[PDB]
Amino acid sequence: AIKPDMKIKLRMEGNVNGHHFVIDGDGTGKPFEGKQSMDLEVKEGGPLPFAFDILTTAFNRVFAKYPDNIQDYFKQSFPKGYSWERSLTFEDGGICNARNDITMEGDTFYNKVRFYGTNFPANGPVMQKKTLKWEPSTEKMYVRDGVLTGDVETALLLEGNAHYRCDFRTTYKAKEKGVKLPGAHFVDHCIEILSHDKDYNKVKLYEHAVAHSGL
Repeated sequence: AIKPDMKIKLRMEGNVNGHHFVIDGDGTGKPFEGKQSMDLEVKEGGPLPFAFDILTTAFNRVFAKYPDNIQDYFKQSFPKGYSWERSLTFEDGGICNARNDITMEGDTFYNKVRFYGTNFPANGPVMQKKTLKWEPSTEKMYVRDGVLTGDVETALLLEGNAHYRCDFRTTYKAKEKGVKLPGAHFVDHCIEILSHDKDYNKVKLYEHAVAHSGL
């Protein structure tokens, strides 16, 4: 079902601290090499009054290099697809909930993304636009009551030699019953903004992800 080169189409709608926005994405990636890139454009609500970096992990673990010895739940979920739901808990009380329903039509993944954030302090680094990047991290995958779960403890680098910590928890669910759960494993990942315009209305994003067993 999955080709070595796949296209990505995306629409995100969301609200952070009351601020509504809509963002469209178009990109390409290489599922078996674990790489993807995309161009994002804010369509409504720009310029966004918060750090673009909080959104970027919401803009598909199909794009991850899986070795033969770990079951690849994401590639096995196609063609019908899968969905994920994520919580982002930041160290100052900011909270985000995000979801994506992912389908495949021909050579293109379609993404229906929703992103809601609240309780960010007005003086904090998200609403003041002080973030620089996400540090690379490792997602711990495991099964909790029959659902594939991924946990990450990571941080945003800020201006001023300071990190802003965030805990992620994602649950992942294939649309087809019967897709077998994997055993526990790790996914190393790195996400980067490659280019942007003045107020992050147009962003080029890249992500690289590799699954492994810790050795």
